Amino acid sequence: KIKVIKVFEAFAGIGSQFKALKNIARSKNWEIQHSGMVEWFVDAIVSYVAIHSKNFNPKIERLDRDILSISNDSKMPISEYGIKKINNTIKASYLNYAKKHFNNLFDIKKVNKDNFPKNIDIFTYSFPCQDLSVQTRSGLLWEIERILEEIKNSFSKEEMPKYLLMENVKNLLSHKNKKNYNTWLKQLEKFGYKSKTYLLNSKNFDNCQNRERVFCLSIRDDYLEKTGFKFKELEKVKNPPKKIKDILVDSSNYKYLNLNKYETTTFRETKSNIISRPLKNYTTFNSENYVYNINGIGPTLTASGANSRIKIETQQGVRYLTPLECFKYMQFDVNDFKKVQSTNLISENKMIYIAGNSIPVKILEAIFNTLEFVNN
DNA sequence: CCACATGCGCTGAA
DNA sequence: GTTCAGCGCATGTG
Ligand SMILES: C[S@@+](CC[C@H](N)C(=O)[O-])C[C@H]1O[C@@H](n2cnc3c(N)ncnc32)[C@H](O)[C@@H]1O
Ligand code: NA
Repeated sequence: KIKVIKVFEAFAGIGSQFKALKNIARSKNWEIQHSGMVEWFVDAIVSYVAIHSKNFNPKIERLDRDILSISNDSKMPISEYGIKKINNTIKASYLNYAKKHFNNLFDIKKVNKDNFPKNIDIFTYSFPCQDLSVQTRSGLLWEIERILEEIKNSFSKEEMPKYLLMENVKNLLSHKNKKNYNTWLKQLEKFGYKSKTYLLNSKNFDNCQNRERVFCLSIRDDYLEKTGFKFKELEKVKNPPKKIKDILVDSSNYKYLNLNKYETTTFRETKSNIISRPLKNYTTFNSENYVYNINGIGPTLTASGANSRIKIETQQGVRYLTPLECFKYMQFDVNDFKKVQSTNLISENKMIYIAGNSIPVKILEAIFNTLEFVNN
């Protein structure tokens, strides 16, 4: 009766998709398997392996000779020199493990019908809004489209991914992007998929974070007919509220910010349940100038900048949300954070960067809970 | 025009 | 090349 769910995570990061599936697997009678993944960012790969591996023992290794397209900052490729610096280190063993055990193909431009796994149950992905335009698609989405085009011609219909799931930022549905987004949906139709777009806020899925994200869930149209799957109305879901205080970790050795030079005001709560107050003459950057009340929800955690530096008011003073608390804020577990910390390879700021790039795990749990698979 | 809200950001000096 | 402190406006609603 157990159903093996083969998942392929494009732009996998630390694997919020895989985590959500593992979290619900027992309740669905599923066994989750790594079909493959695509992630080039060294710190994300290391962290993914730390979080998701079982019985991996890191050791000094030569980097596999075809691991050539990777990135230390997530944006730009590492040089020949930088590859040399990873070669013959413990870090190399993480990258080798991701390749061998998780079938990480690293770079989407290197994925094609000759290495894209057949019979995928769930394919996850994303793309920046620029990719909708010429510079017709471009960039990462063009590669995803190329891959779907390629496998459409070489695979049987039944070998194509059963479900696709895109995550993206809210601005995907802006005036400038919405029509071109709709043409991507038309293209998915041409590839044989029926889709539904959801705009979901983490705060409605048992989280203390305001975070609005766009999801496009697609089902292969013959599999829709076979299963009798119907899309659920997830935008109407409103679970009980959670407050920032519910995730905070007690410590006697936090660093508190000296805000004595800055004038401030009372807290005010907005319609989004964010409770905040401004610091006057602090910076000229509006999003940096707020302190958040722990009895409401907080702002969207970003990878960098002002919203990666979330100031909260506590009895003990004003401080930033810690890297551990940021993992919790994205609905990863304390043990996931400890595994990443224990690598001794990822800085505190890099741990927040990877958390800020992820997806709140319980949103994905709710989406994946709606999927239907046949007993055959 | 206004008030208000809100952000998986970006980058150049060291 | 890295790192992060310093820095503002795009894109809305009402
Ligand atoms: C917003 S994040 C995704 C985080 C992920 N959803 C998670 O569960 O943590 C986007 C990711 O795409 C990755 N990426 C960017 N360009 C890539 C490429 N050419 N190949 C593979 N991954 C890429 C980045 O390194 C980054 O980790
Ligand atoms: Na080396």
